[PDB]
Amino acid sequence: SNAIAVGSERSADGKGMLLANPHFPWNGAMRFYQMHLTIPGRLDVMGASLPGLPVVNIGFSRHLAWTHTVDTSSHFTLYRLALDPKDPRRYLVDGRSLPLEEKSVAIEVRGADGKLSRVEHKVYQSIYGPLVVWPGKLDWNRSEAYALRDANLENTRVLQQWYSINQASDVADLRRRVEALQGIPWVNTLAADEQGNALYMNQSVVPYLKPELIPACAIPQLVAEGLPALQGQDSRCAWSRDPAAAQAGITPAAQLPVLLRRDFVQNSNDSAWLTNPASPLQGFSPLVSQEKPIGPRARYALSRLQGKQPLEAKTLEEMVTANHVFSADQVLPDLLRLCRDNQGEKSLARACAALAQWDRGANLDSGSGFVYFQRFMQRFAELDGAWKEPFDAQRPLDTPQGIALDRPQVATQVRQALADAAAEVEKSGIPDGARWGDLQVSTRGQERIAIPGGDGHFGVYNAIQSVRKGDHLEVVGGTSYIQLVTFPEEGPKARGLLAFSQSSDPRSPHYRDQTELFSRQQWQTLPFSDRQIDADPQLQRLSIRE
Amino acid sequence: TGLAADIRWTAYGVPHIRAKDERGLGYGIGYAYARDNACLLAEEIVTARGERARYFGSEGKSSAELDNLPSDIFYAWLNQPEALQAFWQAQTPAVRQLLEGYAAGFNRFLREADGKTTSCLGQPWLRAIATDDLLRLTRRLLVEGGVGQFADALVAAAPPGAEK
Ligand SMILES: N#C[C@@H](c1ccc(Cl)cc1)c1cccc(Cl)n1
Repeated sequence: SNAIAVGSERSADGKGMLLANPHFPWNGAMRFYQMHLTIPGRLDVMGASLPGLPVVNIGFSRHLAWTHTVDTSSHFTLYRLALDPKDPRRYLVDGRSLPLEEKSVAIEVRGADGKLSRVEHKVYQSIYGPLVVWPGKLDWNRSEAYALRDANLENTRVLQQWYSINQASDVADLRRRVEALQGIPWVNTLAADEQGNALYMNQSVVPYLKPELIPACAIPQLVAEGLPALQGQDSRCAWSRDPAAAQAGITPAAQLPVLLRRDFVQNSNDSAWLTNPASPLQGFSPLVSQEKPIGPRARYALSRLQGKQPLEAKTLEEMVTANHVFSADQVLPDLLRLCRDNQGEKSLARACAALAQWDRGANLDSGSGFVYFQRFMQRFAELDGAWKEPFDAQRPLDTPQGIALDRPQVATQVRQALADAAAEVEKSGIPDGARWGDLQVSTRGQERIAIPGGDGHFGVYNAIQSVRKGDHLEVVGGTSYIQLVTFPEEGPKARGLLAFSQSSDPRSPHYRDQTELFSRQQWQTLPFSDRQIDADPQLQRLSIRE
Repeated sequence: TGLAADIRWTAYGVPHIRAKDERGLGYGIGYAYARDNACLLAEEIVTARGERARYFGSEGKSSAELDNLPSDIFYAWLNQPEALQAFWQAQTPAVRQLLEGYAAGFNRFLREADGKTTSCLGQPWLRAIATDDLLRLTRRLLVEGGVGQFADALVAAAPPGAEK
């Protein structure tokens, strides 16, 4: 997901502005749905929500807009159990042998023959939660096992929390209402208000451990790869209690990152650290936020946002609809140079021409250069020490950058990666002169619709994740509900689309209408005032009761 | 009863629900969402009830791409009657009302549907829903940040046998 909130110091009108570009699946239980909810006098909110939920999850009201992105915080911890050396169904805590508990569930299964059989399955549980086996990594042997304690299992506050956000007046009120209830499960919140405040919060439900406990309570090898893993044989590694927290064992709101500014805040699923580089967010629990290199979407956004020029609605819209493959900025200049250095080397000819002709974009009309660039980048990522300038903590915005072609082991490896990528691309059944839009589509009944955008891992702000199905890449998730909100005097002005359309049912009039619009990148008014609603020539109305 | 809503749709089938209270508000949401997505919701509630293998057999997957029988074991474990009852008992009166209105508006669409916008008309899993079903969906989304990412691993967890 991306989010940018702009405030009075940087917007063209001196008021707030919010770009919400969440990235989520195009099917299933997290498929967004647009709606506007009004109890006249005390609620009026519009946005998009998830299946089954009678609250708005991302949206706007008369003076506020807010949105979310998945955070990098931990929302569970794994516990490594020391098993009783006499019995691998018991585990030790402070040297004392405890029995696992067993909970059986019974499932009915429909057979080949159409009849139902019953399958009983035993779930083993420790004081932390259920045990989990990941073969070759988290085993259950005679020495050790892993249990998993999820902090959102006790979060009974999540729906009240979004209903509360739906009733918020401005940024200050939003912050009070989120910090009071701590009901948000696993996303950042970013918002802007009419007064021109821009707010970022990493305010969610995060297992709390006091900082002095972390070094001995961590499992050093597992934390190395970012798994929140704790020592489950020591009772002092239990989540810490603090009576300021809304739920026993979670981090108090005062210890979670928040940034309130009048210029901008942004997040593209990196940690809180560089939400706005003029004010780094530092010093948090490693369960909360760490200073890691930022991915290419955030680098792209920060490259467009930094500086002193005003930001117009149009500028934020175009950061999405440009489909620029920002990862190309880091490697393609050096790559084309390798190409020039190897002319008439015939394995590389088609690849190098596609790359030089490429507009560096994931547009419907973008050339096959994008497909060569992707398969090359998949390989470049698995190479060691190939960056001309590697990640530099002191220049987190401009590094890594460039290919180390001045190191012969790299030039040989990079050339080989490009030959292997080019072979893969040529072995697939891509026509001559085919564009990105001829390949990446969303199926709608017996037809297909071309979809612009590409994987967020290549720095495309308009992130679109696809999978091979027959002769095409089929879109499965990415840009979903789009809302871009400003606050002119008459009432909030919101523009966007729901990329996959309102209805997942092929019979609906609203199965693909916004998808056709998304293909052509033509955003629309999101009508909110009764004046906007009444101006709509497709307006329909039904009143119902029972 | 005491459920009422006024629903306006603008271009692209975006509903605008007006009601005097949370029950009527939920009634309009549930009815408008069902018109567009009754089949999707029924499917996801089947998953969250752990009844995939019962309607579809062990050979298929949920929309999260888990096998039906491990997915069912996970959601039967997650959404046990005592967990749902404690979650319900912790809801505010307003949220309770939102949810009761939603189930009743969804069921009202289903009572009347003739297939105009509902491709799964007549399937045995397209059924009236209850507030507990919407708590099952809620819990399923809560744990997608956590134990839900380890659903297969939970199902696989079995103690060692005699091996070396
Ligand atoms: N956190 C979180 C989850 C989330 C989790 C639980 C519920 Cl009930 C509602 C939302 C989320 C998912 C998708 C989109 C958003 Cl905005 N938030």
